Amino acid sequence: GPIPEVLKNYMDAQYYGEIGIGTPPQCFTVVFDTGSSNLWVPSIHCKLLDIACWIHHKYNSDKSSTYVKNGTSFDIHYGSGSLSGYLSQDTVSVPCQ
Amino acid sequence: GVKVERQVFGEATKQPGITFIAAKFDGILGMAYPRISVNNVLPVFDNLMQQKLVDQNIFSFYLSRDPDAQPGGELMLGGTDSKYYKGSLSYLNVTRKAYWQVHLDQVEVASGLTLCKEGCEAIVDTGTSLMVGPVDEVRELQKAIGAVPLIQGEYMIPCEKVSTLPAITLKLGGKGYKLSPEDYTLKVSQAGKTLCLSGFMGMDIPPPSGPLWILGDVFIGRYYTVFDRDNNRVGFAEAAR
Ligand SMILES: CC(C)[C@@H]1NC(=O)C[C@H](O)[C@H](Cc2ccccc2)NC(=O)OCCCCCCCCCCCNC1=O
Ligand SMILES: *[C@@H]1O[C@H](CO)[C@@H](O[C@@H]2O[C@H](CO)[C@@H](O)[C@H](O)[C@H]2NC(C)=O)[C@H](O)[C@H]1NC(C)=O
Ligand SMILES: *[C@@H]1O[C@H](CO)[C@@H](O)[C@H](O)[C@H]1NC(C)=O
Repeated sequence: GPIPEVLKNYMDAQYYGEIGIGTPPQCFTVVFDTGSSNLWVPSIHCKLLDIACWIHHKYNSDKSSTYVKNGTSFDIHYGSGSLSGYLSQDTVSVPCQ
Repeated sequence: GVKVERQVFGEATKQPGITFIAAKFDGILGMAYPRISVNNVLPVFDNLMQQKLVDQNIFSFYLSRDPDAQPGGELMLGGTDSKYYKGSLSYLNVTRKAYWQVHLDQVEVASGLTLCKEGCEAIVDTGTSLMVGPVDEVRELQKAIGAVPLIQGEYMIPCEKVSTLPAITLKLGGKGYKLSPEDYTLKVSQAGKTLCLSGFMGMDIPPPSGPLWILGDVFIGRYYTVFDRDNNRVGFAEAAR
């Protein structure tokens, strides 16, 4: 049937829920964003310059049996903010558990 | 739950500037059309559809507008959730299948100012907190309600003034969608102080995508929203209030 994904609300400004990436699933909080079409999360391979990465959850491909490498570089520009990295493939769980 | 297999996604290694530093969330899961996917990566919901993991290819948002409420919201994949709306859904067709883009007939401040007077294009965007409109029209709007500029197209309103502001109504598919001052203003806190933010931000989106108004969390909070990929339409019902 339909799958409920409960969301948190921070200050009526950020709404986000938990998903899983990998086998077993590594949990991340994401904005389910109807104004964009890509999924991304921080990498364990993030640059030391990336302060945001220091205090968010990081995906480790080595710990996932379903990971399939891609490696193609990406850059995404939103109205508020930008990021870059590389692509990967894995199973995404909603909710995380 | 659901397991979407073979999903392509970004492993972020650089995030310049400050926008992701203090964000509560780790990442973004985009749910618009494939047309605006960077690197043409097949989106999560598109993969979910291809893998037939739901029977109806629709998804729906409830967003609570009391910041301390539990639950904060719900995304329903493959259905709508009657717990969170009253009455029937009213639908509009998607115009441009890229964003969730629809025709906006007009925006009217109750005291008389009309924006988007002959109709315009808008998108329905869960990933922005505020309503967004053209800089010049939003400036007129903010003057009508007595808000004053803060920074980067945002405006604030004295909190003691909020309860006597005029309602603002967006006309979509020929129906009026009223926002009370309480709906279109947001409490913000920093360092033990409270202020009231105007829920409309001024921002000019250039052609070819723009100009565009954005129905953000301010709107979706009052009007439970259904995104329908089978019929390429958006549905609104009054949220639980
Ligand atoms: C298609 C994408 C490459 C990108 N989408 C967005 O910028 C809108 C999206 O809803 C983001 C989500 C977000 C949430 C939290 C942190 C960061 C990002 N909301 C976001 O950036 O919200 C700020 C105000 C909304 C304006 C968005 C459209 C303006 C065009 C930008 C250039 C082209 N890019 C875009 O349109
Ligand atoms: C990175 O992933 C993309 C998809 O996001 C791969 O390209 C797809 O590959 C399959 C099979 O080769 C094709 O049927 C699709 O049409 C491709 N789609 C697109 C949009 O390119 C790409 O090959 C992957 N790259 C690497 C190096 O693994
Ligand atoms: C909306 O879209 C459907 C399917 O494309 C179409 O049959 C219908 O005529 C459209 N409705 C309006 C009001 O244009």
